[PDB]
Amino acid sequence: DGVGNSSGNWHCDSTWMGDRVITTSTRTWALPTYNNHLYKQISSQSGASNDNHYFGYSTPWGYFDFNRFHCHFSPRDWQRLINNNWGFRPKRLSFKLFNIQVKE
Amino acid sequence: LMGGFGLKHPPPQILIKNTPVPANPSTTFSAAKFASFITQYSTGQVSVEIEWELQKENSKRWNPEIQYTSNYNKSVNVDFTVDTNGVYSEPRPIGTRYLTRNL
Repeated sequence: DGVGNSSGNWHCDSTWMGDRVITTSTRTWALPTYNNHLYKQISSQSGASNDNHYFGYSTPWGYFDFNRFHCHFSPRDWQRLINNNWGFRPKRLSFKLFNIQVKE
Repeated sequence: LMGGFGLKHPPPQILIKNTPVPANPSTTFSAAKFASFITQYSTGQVSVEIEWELQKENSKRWNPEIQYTSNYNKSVNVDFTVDTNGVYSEPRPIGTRYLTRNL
């Protein structure tokens, strides 16, 4: 452990064991500071249409969404799964954040 | 040159024949061999089973391959299927080279 020792290794791979396929994907992210570190409520501007009114809060926090497929599957890995298989469901996932560096 | 696996010891040939059955030999003896037999044939099933070994495809190519796909357009007769008179027909020759390995 330390500033000099690296926390994690880049893993991007897809292995097809037999019944199960394990898809791994790694990316590099950058997180700004939102709202200058303070909550704010937000609401529909003046008025527009009865349907478009909204009320809610905007937090400084930010989040990861991998919810799309093509994150995990390369177009070729998609082609294998799609052509050779009737059905697929997920089983278990694992998430990892590493090599964080803060810049001022 | 045509194609396939050159073998030094190929699958051995299987030869088959109906044993000839003589027909009504005359009573008095004659040395000349029989010129007339029962007319007969035989039939039955044959079962061939081969065990193939494969080389699994392991590649990292990003974009999708080329595959062998039967076209989805509507047609009078489906390909690789019997026609209305029962005659099975192969529409086109199918080569084996589609997947791509880098040289």
